[PDB]
Amino acid sequence: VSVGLPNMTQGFWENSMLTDPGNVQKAVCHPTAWDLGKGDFRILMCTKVTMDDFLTAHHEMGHIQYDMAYAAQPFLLRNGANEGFHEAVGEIMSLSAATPKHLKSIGLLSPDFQEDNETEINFLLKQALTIVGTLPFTYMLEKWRWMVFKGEIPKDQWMKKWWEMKREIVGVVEPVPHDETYCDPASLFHVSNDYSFI
Amino acid sequence: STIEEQAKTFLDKFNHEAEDLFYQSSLASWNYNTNITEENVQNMNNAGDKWSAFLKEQSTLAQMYPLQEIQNLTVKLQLQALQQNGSSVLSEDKSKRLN
Amino acid sequence: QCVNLITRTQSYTNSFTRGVYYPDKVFRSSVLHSTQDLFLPFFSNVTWFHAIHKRFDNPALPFNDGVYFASTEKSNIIRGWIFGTTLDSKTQSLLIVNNATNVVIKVCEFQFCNDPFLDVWMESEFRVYSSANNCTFEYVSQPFLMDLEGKEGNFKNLREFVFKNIDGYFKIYSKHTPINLERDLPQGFSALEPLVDLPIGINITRFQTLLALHRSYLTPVDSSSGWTAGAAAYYVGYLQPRTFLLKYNENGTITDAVDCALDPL
Amino acid sequence: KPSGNYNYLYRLLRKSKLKPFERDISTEIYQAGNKPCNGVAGPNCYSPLQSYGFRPTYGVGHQPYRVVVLSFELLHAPATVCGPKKSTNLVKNKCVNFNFNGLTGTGVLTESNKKFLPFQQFGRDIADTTDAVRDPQTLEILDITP
Repeated sequence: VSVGLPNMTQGFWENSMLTDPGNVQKAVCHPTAWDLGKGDFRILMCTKVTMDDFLTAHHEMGHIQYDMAYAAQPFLLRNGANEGFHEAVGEIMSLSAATPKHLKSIGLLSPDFQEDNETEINFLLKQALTIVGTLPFTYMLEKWRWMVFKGEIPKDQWMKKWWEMKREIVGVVEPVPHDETYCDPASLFHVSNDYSFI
Repeated sequence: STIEEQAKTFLDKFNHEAEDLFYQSSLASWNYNTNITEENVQNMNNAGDKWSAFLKEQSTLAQMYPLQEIQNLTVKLQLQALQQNGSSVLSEDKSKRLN
Repeated sequence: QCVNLITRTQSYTNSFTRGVYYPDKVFRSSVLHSTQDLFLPFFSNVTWFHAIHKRFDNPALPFNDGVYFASTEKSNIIRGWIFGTTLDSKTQSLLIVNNATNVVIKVCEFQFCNDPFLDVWMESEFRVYSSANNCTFEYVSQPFLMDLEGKEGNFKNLREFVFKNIDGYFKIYSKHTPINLERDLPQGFSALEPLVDLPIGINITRFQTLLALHRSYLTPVDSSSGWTAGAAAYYVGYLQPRTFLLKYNENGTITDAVDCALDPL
Repeated sequence: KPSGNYNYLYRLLRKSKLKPFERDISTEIYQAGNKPCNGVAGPNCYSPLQSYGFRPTYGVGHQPYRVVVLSFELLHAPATVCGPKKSTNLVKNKCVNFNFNGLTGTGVLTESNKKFLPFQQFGRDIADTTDAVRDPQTLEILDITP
């Protein structure tokens, strides 16, 4: 509401169980959203006292805010413009909550602490380790998957092909060579269940 | 009584019935994620199978509608997302091999 | 169901003195004052429609600007009162039933018989039938007539009513006079009392009355056989707008009325 | 209903534009066009009735609300429906203004002397001046004087 998004249903908060479910009933602890449909949403996690719990909570509220935004649109149109938009708009609300002036305004951070140039440089380096570090890896995975699924490159030319443009495209060399039967870039989680990288 | 009004009422009834089925399936999946039971597994499994059969039926019934006879962008987009092929040319043996 | 309905008679007589009612809700003591309104003329010509009853009669008796109704009866055979304009389930129509339990008053359209009848009885009851029910109204009250079988070795009493339609405020006035004279209307003076006013708003043109006599006990074996062509004495008079002078008592009554257009005296 | 209340139907499409206070109760399968309905048909038979669902978990805009709509009417007829009025206590032997009924009066009140008749409300003299009133609630006769 400091940003400008209005408040929403008061029955949602009791409808979402947030602390540890315990052994009384089996439940997962992955922070997940539930856009059930006609005016009903849930969140699910086990909340602990971590800063990353606050980040994931902001991510979940960004997701559910974007969910209830297009409720007036029909069920076929009750999504984002494409698949990556929803994750992106969750991520920007996730990252924008880590601003210490907001924490000082809301009292999360005491006013005695101050922000310097070197601390900001370290924070930017961590952000580069998280955001721009994964970008060229996602690029070469997407390119290799696109040549694979296009059916253009030969299947048996992969003696060192993925190895060699791992060496020249992103600057990572394998420690041990592998034979033709290996499909290690195709052995990842997303390719194994056909989850795209674009 | 042009084809646009028939497409409109078909889209509306599909939206309502698919909304009900999606609501039931998402509710069952949510309370199963909070409380893991085999009866809940059967619940949203039957709901998802019925919703998959329903979406196949709606796509096949929407195959009659001409996608080039719609000038509204929203109805054209929703029919395009409804007239998807999926298994237009697919042998059952090939489908089960893929699965 | 409906029954034999081709029977008509006629008679003719006069009317001496009756037909004076209170003007409205007002009271005075020993004051002689005048009004100009509807009244039954003194010594006026009336129409004795039918003489005496186990007889059938089917008249089409019209209505115009109020009506004076009079009848003698023991055990109260007369039960039904029907007013209206079309009387064929076309416009709203009056219906008064004066059964010994409670009087029922209902105005709406009705598809009754052209010549309606009510009864056939004992064991079970023959109630109202042969009508349409596409209409809504209600009223119920204590029945107008006094207790049945009010007969002795001599004559007992005579019933009289007047009806007036004005401004959608249908008014009925009545009296039960206990007389021992045994010959038509009695030579004497009395008044008429206001009892019921109904806000309705329906024009009336034709009206009739109903008898609720059991034609038989068993339905198919016995019914009506060789008893028709007649009905009871229920003298009918009309009304004209004229002037009257009335006399009031010390308690407040009406004990003398003199016409204002009869003779030079 | 916790499993969903589907008994609350509503008609999505009517034959023509609605008339003020017009009711559609028939279960006719609404033939939209381009093909006759012919009993039951797939593409163009199109039953227009739709359920409400109505679970207690539904949203604020989706929860079952109950609504009563009221319409009065006036006509050139006696008015059969009105609003009640509460009357204060009545006093005697004081020069007061009063409204015992639709008539409006003013004067000193005194107890009864002359008996009335039950179908009577107004006592008058020979000069058209009202001087006797029966009380509405209590059946007591009162006499007014200027």
